[PDB]
Amino acid sequence: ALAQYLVVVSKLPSHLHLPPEKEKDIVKFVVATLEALSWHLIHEQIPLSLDLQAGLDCCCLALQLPGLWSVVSSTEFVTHACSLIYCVHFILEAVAVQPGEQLLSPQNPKYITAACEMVAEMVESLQSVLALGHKRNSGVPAFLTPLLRNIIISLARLPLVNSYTRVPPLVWKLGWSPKPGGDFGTAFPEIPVEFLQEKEVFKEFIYRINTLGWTSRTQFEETWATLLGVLVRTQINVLAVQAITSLVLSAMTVPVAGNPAVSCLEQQPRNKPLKALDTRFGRKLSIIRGIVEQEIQAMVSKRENIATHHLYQAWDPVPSLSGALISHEKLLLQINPERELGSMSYKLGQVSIHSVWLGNSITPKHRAGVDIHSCSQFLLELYSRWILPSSSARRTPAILISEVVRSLLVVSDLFTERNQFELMYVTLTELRRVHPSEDEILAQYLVPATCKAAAVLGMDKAVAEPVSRLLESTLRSSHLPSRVGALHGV
Amino acid sequence: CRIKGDIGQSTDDDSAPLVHCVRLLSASFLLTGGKNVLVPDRDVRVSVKALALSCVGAAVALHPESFFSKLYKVPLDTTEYPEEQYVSDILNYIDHGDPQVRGATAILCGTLICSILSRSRFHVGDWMGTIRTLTGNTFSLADCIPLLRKTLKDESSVTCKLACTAVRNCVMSLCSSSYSELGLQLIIDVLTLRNSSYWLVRTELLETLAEIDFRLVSFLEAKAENLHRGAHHYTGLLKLQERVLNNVVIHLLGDEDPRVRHVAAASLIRLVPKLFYKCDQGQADPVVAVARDQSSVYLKLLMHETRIYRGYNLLPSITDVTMENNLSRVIAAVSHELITSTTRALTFGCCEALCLLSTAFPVCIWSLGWHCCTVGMATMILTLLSSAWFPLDLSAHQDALILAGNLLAASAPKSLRSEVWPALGDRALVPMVEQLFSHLLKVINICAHVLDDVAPSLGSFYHLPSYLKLHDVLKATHANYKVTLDLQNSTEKFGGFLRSALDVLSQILELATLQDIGKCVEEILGYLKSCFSREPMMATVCVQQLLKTLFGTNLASQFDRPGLYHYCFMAPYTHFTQALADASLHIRLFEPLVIKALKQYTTTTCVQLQKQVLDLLAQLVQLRVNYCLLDSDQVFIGFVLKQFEYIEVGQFRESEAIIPNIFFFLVLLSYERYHSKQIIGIPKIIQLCDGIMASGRKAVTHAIPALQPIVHDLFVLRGKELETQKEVVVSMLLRLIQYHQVLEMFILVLQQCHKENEDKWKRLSRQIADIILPMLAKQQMHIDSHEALGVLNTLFEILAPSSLRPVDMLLRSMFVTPNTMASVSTVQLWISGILAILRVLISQSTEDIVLSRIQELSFSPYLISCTVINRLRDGDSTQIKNLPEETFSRFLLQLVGILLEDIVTKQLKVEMSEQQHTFYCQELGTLLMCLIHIFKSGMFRRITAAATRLFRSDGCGGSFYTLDSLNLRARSMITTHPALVLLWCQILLLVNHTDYRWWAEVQQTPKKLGMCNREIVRRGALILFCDYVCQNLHDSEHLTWLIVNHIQDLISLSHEPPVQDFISAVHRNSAASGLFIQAIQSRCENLSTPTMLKKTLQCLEGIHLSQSGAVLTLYVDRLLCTPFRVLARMVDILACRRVEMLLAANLQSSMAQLPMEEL
Amino acid sequence: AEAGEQFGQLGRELRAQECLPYAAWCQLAVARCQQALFHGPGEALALTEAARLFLRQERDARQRLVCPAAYGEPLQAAASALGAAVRLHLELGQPAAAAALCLELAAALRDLGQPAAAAGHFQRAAQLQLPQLPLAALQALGEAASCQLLARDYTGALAVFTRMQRLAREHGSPAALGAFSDVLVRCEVSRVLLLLLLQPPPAKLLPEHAQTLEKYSSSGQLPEELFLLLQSLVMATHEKDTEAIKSLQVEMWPLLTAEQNHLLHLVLQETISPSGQGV
Repeated sequence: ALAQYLVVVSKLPSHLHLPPEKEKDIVKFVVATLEALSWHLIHEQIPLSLDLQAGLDCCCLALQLPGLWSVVSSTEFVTHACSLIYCVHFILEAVAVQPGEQLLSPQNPKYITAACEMVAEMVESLQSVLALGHKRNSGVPAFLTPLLRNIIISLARLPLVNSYTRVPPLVWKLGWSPKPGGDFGTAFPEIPVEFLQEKEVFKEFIYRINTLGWTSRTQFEETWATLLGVLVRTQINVLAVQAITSLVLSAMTVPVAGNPAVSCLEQQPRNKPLKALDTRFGRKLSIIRGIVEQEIQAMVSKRENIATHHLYQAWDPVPSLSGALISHEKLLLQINPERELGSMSYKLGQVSIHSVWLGNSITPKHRAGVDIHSCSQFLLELYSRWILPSSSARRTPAILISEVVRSLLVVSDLFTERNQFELMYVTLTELRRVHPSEDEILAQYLVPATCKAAAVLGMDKAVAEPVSRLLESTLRSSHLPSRVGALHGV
Repeated sequence: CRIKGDIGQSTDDDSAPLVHCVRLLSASFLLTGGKNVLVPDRDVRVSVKALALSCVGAAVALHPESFFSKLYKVPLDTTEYPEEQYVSDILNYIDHGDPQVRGATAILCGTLICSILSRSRFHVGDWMGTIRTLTGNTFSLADCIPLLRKTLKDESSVTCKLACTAVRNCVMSLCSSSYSELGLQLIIDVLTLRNSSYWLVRTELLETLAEIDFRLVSFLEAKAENLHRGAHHYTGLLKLQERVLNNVVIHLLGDEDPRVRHVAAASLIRLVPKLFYKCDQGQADPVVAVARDQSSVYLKLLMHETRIYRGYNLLPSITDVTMENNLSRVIAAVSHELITSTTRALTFGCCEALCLLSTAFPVCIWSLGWHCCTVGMATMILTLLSSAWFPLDLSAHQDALILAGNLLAASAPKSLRSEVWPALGDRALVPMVEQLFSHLLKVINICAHVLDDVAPSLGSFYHLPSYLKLHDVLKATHANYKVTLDLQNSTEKFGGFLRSALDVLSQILELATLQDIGKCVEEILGYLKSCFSREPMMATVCVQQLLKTLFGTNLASQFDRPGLYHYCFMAPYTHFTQALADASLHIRLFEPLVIKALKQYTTTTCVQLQKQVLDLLAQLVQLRVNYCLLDSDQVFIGFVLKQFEYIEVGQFRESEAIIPNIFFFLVLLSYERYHSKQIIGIPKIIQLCDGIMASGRKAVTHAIPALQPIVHDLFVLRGKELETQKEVVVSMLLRLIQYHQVLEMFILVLQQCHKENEDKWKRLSRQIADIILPMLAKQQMHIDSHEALGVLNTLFEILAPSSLRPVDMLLRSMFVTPNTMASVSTVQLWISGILAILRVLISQSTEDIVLSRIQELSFSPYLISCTVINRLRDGDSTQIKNLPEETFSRFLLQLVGILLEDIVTKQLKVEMSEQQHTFYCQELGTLLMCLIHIFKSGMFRRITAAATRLFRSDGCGGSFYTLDSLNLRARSMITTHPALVLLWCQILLLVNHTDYRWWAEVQQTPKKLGMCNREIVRRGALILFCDYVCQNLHDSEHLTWLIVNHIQDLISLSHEPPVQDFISAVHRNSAASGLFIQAIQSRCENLSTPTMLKKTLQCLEGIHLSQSGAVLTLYVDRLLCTPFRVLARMVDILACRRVEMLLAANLQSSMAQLPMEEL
Repeated sequence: AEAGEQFGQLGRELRAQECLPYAAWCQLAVARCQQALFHGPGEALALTEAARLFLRQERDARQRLVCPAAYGEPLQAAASALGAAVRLHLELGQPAAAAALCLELAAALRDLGQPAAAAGHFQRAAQLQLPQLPLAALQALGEAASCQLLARDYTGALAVFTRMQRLAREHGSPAALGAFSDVLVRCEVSRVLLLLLLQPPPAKLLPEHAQTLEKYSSSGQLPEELFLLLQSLVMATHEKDTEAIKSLQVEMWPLLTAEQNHLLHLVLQETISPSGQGV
């Protein structure tokens, strides 16, 4: 009952929202239910699947509500937060790992350090054990893999264990062991950039931040500065460029910017709302086509942004820019046709140039209090100097140039000012005139980015012909993704 | 490093020397006089401490009692050392500093566990009970288990490797004991060792798991409830066999270390017989699977009874259904890794595993296992040969060549007829055979270029880049070989590859004909000329196959519910009874390549090549090739004769491998005539044979193999001079008549003599019988093995019954006494002689005849009494109207006592071998089988009456084995030989010995998973007891006792035939049915499992009509309401039937069954 | 010839420094050189290596470090190279090698979160293997059925399971040969669970499904406890006794795989809370 209530409380009227005076009791109840499932598992046997789902559904949804998350995150509820970590880890092991097997096959009270180790263990398990369809997931029923993934990411963002979890395990075995200090005694400092100079530990750090996102503006700036320090052997540079691109892109997730467990990337479809609706007869179609659509979603749409089992919860990440998300019933046939039903991962046509010209007031920011213009401006200046060797820049590596240009194309979705688009087009246009054209791994990103830049610029006469010469040229290419990206640029 | 007291002396009498030896080197290097005081390593280095600990473990292996002794025999000063110390304190070195000492302590615990269990006969409850009374030690056998567990999780890889070795010694003993749950725990713990960076730990784990009998493990898993939960409350099942097979054995086939891959493949082969899968036709539950293995050896009833290549099997094979299923499941798993192989290591490992599997379990024999005759998976293996990277690995390439040839050869019977490759007649396989044949000619052509070091039409490869790369790999390996001198290195990659290529080509040449080869036959002979010097054996084997194909002599050119009762008792008894019943009843091209084989024969010292040249020469003569054209000056035949001088004086390095081929070649050459001149005569061959036996060379390897090609020639296919040679050979066979191999030779001679001259068959049978029978009395026959006794058993049947009809000689030889019984070999020879004669008496004669002749030859029942037995066991060689049946029955009962006493009181390694232990149990099994047949067939009534009376009677003043003495020796064999105990249980019924002292104990009647062997007896005894009641329905006590005490086992075992009849008998009797219902009500809680509840209803279905009112009460009270709806439906159907047959009967009878209050 | 070896060592060096997109590009170049040399096996190997490098790129961008900026870009190149390799293999025969490449692509897609395309490629591999390796085709179809169950294509999974049962019966025989017996057991249990979930009407009820449902209203190759529990489950779902399915679901949990446990959970869920009502 509670899970059914919480899964819809995000789109309820104001008077039906969660009462603040009952937020503490709900958190206590959620922990108690998970404790009961573990206690029943310990004593008698595994609980009913409808009981495991009900207990974990409440935990998954409660950690998604900002009202309830701020309660479990408080120091007063540290025991409850530790109990959730214990019960979730216990249930996951009691269902996925056999006896004699490991989950990861290669001052303060003791439970605090144990809870930190549990979450860091489970976070790494999302790679193999809790990756749906992975060979290691064969031991986990498919109705618990998406439920446990969301819970772990929500638990790993708790202030108690977030600082510890972001530290790669490869650093712990090394000499790094600073004295933790904070409200919980586990606010470990951010790892020094000296460790990140090694590839295999930088990969672990990138996975940790990408999986957990960021909990606040302060954390975003910290990891922004950390990645900047690394970005000044080439393997470290491409890894840093990718990590910065993901971090900057992570600000576009609509409901809550940082949270990966509640949010998905912004979608601005290129198709305007249909005129045939909202008529005398089209309105009747919407009522009846909505029922058909409400069942196609529950049957064929990969519920990427939905964690719990509830069927009628589909919603698209399309904010009402002019804001709150547009209800799915009002986006009948607006979503991009080339996007899979329910798929919310990044795509090459993520945001339409309409939404670039609207809200930004452009003729042909700072989401959740995180200044992205200062960021997006910085890389644009940084990347432009990097891929333009005006002086003797010792022939910048091709892998760097390709990965940088891909970064430009991805972060171009967050470019706010017209001058930003003009600079990137000029930067790319100069890159074409100097880079040899036999490269295809580069042209797959360069072609759409240049087309996207000229698209916002207004497709003017001077900018028209070079793009027109480019698009046909890359159309007859042996590399398929070069053709695919070319069409997206088209 | 100082002995601070008295430890005893080596020359001491009150205790074994090993007790002092353990004390000596424990106080000298490992312990002080104080409790829990490790000797500091300053005085003795850890090298000595590690070396001394291994000495204790090896000593404790032969004598576990030494480990529990006090450190000092005389207790030293009680003031300086307040508490005495035990030798068992050396286990504190499990926490030492260096890894080597820690590992040695782990191995000591593993050895200690295995020895204690193997010495107590799994009765550790009593063995540890007396050892703690004799020495006062409070050590528990369940204390080394934590030591082994924590030593497996060791930081050092050296210690972890030694900890794995310790588990390997004691894992199977623990599983087969009352500590099975600890043995199961160890298997779980060692599973994590696959993720080890040290390859030695990985290989050690593979060998450890290869020792596991998973039929036993599956039994332990089936009844392990809390062990499935593990330490973290797991909600599934352990699935140990699935994890061990897939996550370890198959998984490690993909290891990057070839040594680990090779061990995994070998461990895969060993595991295949021991796997267990549910829903198998051969075995239903693990208990039956375990009982099959044990009964297949002890109860192995003993009897006796143009060359296709290695991988062909035409005649139908009586293949086991069970392990064909195991083979198919394993082969499927290996192949699934071969398709989904992303690494070169997994492809190399899996291809090697299948090549080895096709050798251990030939695909031509187990075609139903190799994915149905079959070709198995030949497109896959031939795909790899057509790849661009797989052929370049010489080790894996030759694994695929052999495997591909085996699979194609496995379809030969069902894929022949009587274009290209006309004989195949299954044109689907023609591309596969054509591809492999062309591929083999290419690689052999490559090797031909490599030996001939000439730079690079069917075998042409100069235009294929993939073969040019292979030629470079083979060129490199030979170049390395060309500058080394390692002649004793078998694992030479180039030499192994050329051998494998010539091996498979020789195999495929069977399926070919002259039509599809006569074009390319000259190019292959060119390849062999260059490849002959490197690999002369297989180059000659390939020549033979070419001749067999060129002359049309190859295969292508010449073509036209079982449960415990069945396995334990019924199937072996039926075979034994039936056996008793039947007892009473272009060539010019080869010449350059054949002179080289002759020329190399006279210069090489390789007997494998030498015995192959003779094989080629024998085949050439059989094809009527003029021998004078080969031996232009009698040089080779002269050289062969000159080899005998070195052979008979022991100056031939290995003559046993060449004698069978030399004589077979010579006897075949006696027919050929050098233009009216014989090359050699049979008289000379006979004289050559007699010189071999006359010398000191063992007749088993030099004289007997020499005779076989001679007797199989004269006496199977061949009269003025022939007859006298036959008698001379017969005379020579008589000298070696003590060897069971010669008995086979005489069996052949008698059988052929049975068709030429029946009168001579009578004389020869009388001559043989009058010769062997005295030697059976004096134990001069080499019949101390299962194979040897089986040959002798069939020889008696082949003998003319007139030669044995006067049973005076048989009884004189059977009723004898050996020189001594202190030697196991003498005891076995004595009993083996008795069993051979005993079979004749109960098969080729009647009870009346045997008992009658016992009176005239006054054999005494005291021939082997307890007094004579004890006196003989020390090596000392020096009445009334007793009916003959008493003497005959006493003789057999004493033999049972002898075998029981020294099977359960004879050391497995100190006093007797391992083969001697099996033959001891085999001898007991065939003796108990003989007793069962005598007491069950009814053809021996007086003997059965005498035995029934003698079993009931006590021992005559302790001079004979009383029944209680026999039961004690049999009751202690439950844990080790349950198959033999069940035979003893059968005999106890046949003599109507049904006291509940023995029966309520073997059945574990109610007045820690347990042992599987205890369950085999417990279920087996219950089955036999029910069968006995089925023949004794008048007895109303053994029927009510079974129901009220074993109804749960009756229901569980209801699928067994004897139990089925017992339940049917219970249904027919009204009183029995009433007890059947009442017992179920009192034990309904255990009848809650859906499997057990269904069996309860099946039994409860056809119950007696007069009990309808009672069973209907049980249905609607304790069985109707179940969570399982299918069983509730079944109860409803049966309950409806009871009501519909109650109102359809007499009213007053139905009124009695259901009173009004009950209704 | 020499250009191919040059591109090969270029790719080896590039993989040494782990700039594997360019290593895959060099593998494509050496595959083109093999095309110029008309060497089918070498070209297939080069395309396989390029596809494996691209797949490792996508795995790193999606599994090792989960980059939200990744839009499956090297996956397209991997699929193109694998399709070219499969086409080459088929044009030179060797359908087993093409089926192996298709299995590799399907496994990669399944790990990357695209069960539908993975199931399609698994079915293609099974079709390529079926005329020659029926057991390998059955395993590939089993992977396809697992992927379709991942994609919530329950009717497609039922069709694949029925096809596998038919193929196992007609190829592995009457009693199965062990290697086909486990396949038949999985087919039977999965089909029974899927038929209790979907509940086809008489129009959609094929003769095979009707026969299988008749069998559960004796045990061919299923363990007696599992067969009895499945019969109880079928009777309970035909009777609508939710307590019975709850008790069975608790009871049959250790005896079923995680896939079959998920299917039984779906059956129970659609029993208490039917889907399609809109509430």
